[PDB]
Amino acid sequence: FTLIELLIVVAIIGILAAIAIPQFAAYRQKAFNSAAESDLKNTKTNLESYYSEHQFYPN
Amino acid sequence: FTLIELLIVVAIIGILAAIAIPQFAAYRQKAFNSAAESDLKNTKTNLESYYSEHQFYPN
Repeated sequence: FTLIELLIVVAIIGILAAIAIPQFAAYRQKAFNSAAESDLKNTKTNLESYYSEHQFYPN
Repeated sequence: FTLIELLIVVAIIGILAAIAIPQFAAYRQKAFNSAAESDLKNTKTNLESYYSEHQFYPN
């Protein structure tokens, strides 16, 4: 209710809004690379599964 | 009730009415800038929220 208090509130809000958030692009790239890894491993397993019914890999 | 007293009253009124009030343009500009800051932060949060339902930012 005092013009000093509101100015201090504005200053503290400006201080708090400048917090450095963590990097997110690399964080998501981690998940993307893990997805690629899992896909490759599952593809290897599926290919070796196919090599059981017949005696040759695809093509 | 004396012409001297009324003149002194006028002098004191003139003295008191000349008080330098604080600057207000900058005071309001502080709130405007804080509003801009909060809007930007909320926009960042909303964009990262959108990036959850789908896998791309708007446009």
